[PDB]
Amino acid sequence: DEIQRRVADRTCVQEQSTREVQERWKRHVVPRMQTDLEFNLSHFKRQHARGQ
Amino acid sequence: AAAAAAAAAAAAAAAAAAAAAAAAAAAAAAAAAAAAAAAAAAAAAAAAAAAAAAAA
Amino acid sequence: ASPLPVAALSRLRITHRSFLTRSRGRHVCRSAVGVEYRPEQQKKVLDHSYARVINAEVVHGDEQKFWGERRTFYTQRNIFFPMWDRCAQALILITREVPRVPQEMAFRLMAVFLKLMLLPRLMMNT
Amino acid sequence: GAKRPLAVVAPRTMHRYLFLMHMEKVTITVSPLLFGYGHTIQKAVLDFYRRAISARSPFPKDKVFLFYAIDHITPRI
Amino acid sequence: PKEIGFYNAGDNFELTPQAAYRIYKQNCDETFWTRLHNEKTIIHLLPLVEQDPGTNMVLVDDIFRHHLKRFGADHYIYNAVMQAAAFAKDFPRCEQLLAEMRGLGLEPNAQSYVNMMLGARLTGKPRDQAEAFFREGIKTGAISAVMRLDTEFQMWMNQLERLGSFKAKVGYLSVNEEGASPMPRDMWALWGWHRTEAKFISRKQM
Amino acid sequence: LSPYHRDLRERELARRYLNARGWVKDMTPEEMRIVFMNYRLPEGEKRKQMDEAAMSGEVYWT
Amino acid sequence: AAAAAAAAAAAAAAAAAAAAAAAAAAAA
Amino acid sequence: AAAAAAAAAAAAAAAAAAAAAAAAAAA
Amino acid sequence: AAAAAAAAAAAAAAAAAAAAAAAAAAAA
Repeated sequence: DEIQRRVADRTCVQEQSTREVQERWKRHVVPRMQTDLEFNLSHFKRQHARGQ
Repeated sequence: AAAAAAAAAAAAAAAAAAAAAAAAAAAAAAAAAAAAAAAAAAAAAAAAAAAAAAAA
Repeated sequence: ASPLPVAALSRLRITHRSFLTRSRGRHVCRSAVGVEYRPEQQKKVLDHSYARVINAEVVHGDEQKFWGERRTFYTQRNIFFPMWDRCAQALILITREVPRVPQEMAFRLMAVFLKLMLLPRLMMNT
Repeated sequence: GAKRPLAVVAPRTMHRYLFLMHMEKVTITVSPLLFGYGHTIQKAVLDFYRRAISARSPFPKDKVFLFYAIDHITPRI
Repeated sequence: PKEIGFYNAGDNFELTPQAAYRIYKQNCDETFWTRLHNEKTIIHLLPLVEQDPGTNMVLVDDIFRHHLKRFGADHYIYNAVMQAAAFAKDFPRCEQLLAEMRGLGLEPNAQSYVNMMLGARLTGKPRDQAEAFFREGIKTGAISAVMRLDTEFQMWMNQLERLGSFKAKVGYLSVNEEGASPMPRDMWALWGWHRTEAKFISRKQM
Repeated sequence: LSPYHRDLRERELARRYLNARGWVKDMTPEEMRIVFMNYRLPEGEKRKQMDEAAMSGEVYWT
Repeated sequence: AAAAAAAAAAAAAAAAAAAAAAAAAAAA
Repeated sequence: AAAAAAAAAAAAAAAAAAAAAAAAAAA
Repeated sequence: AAAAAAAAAAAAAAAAAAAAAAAAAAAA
């Protein structure tokens, strides 16, 4: 517990934030987000390919 | 059990996998709701989705 | 009980490779654990022939300026932009709204009429 | 394919820069969907990239390819 | 007390099996208990496993199932139990395990192939079942061999037969004598060159 | 006060966690949004940020 | 049914093919 | 004729499809 | 579901054609 507490006190204050950002993402984004990302990436690929 | 070397997980340390909505879990559940609900609500939803198709 | 989702099993993989490494004369056991594309889809990544993985420079032109960007705004500290914001901008841009075509909305408007016109066609088929 | 056996001893130095040696390509794959704050392996790999494409890098800047992946890839070089 | 553990002939503190299993049984759900601690325990159980495979395997499966419900599935645990089965001389259990690895999406590690060569060997099965494991493992890109395959494989086999198991007539594991001491008979012993590098250090430094 | 960072639940107990160790205790939250703000940030965007309405408009759409 | 129709309108051609094939395979 | 349509608009997918299999089996 | 099918099975061909004409005129 000393080891992991000292390691945590080193690098762990961040995942506090990472959590609430993550759940902000799942609340305000994921519902209205697109279902298919592959067609999106295809779209981007042909769009960039067309010079547009 | 007195000496462990360095722990390593499936995801990264201190990095969370951010959610994304996939294919089946959305499509098939929408088809399931449309199924078991009614063809009246599916008709009105066909009218709102054709509203979004004409708007598009 | 799978660590990966059922869908990704045909694509992804979970690799664990453990190494003995030297630290100040001592030897520690550190492993690299990672989720990775399978060898076939990997060789398709290196070829740039793979969907589901997009080249970065089409997302925002010229990474070199994008990642190599250093803040010029009222500061002589030429420090690079933070990591979190570059990642955030990236995964914002990846996830943006593609303008879904009304023609697919027409194939789906035809797909909405499936049940009604199939029961109406099955009633008049006798 | 080896006509003659391998070597037994390797030289040891500190490599400050990535320089194109016998490599013809270097691919860096990151899913931006994997995300976090602070120092993480994500940050380390992307920093690898930042270093390779930087002004002082002897590496030719045309051969380094960054790839955003959709599903949850532990960043790999 | 000598039941719990002791400093063995090389002045090394080793835990006892049945001491280890109890420590496990108490600390399983503890927050500090990591997935490596499990496999460390499983390792500590191997001699028991081999000397009596019937009643000491059940413990291995307690650790197995428990680990599985605290951390869903891992390489650590599968490697470990499959090695346990390798000493317990159940081959079908090993192949079954490996299949379960691949089916779970776990990409079998270089140690999984060494576990398979070990099981293959000490279960008294012909060569070329182990050779196929080594070669398949080298195609996979887990094992990387520098020499031609035959001689490399000979090296692995010779390295296993030196190491032959706990019940055997010859091997490293076949030597049961342990200079048993409550305390290391020299406290300033070196792992290094200097007195700086000394083997025994404070617990707050360690 | 902004769509995401505006929550009364986690904000109040933050203020009281600060009041615990005796950080600024005389503050009405609305003057806390005043005394602490980017000082080298110009005027208009600062009164824009101090206001609920002009800051209510910016939200991640989809 | 509002968000179901919002999500229905966004489906791609391969996705609409998947949903029609799955709704036709599930029922009749 | 109106009651059958207003009953059909209350029907599910399993309902109109099992009525499809029943109308195909009967007639 | 069973009552609608039992009521539709007792109808004639002209009543089923009139119910199909009413289902084409109403629901369409």
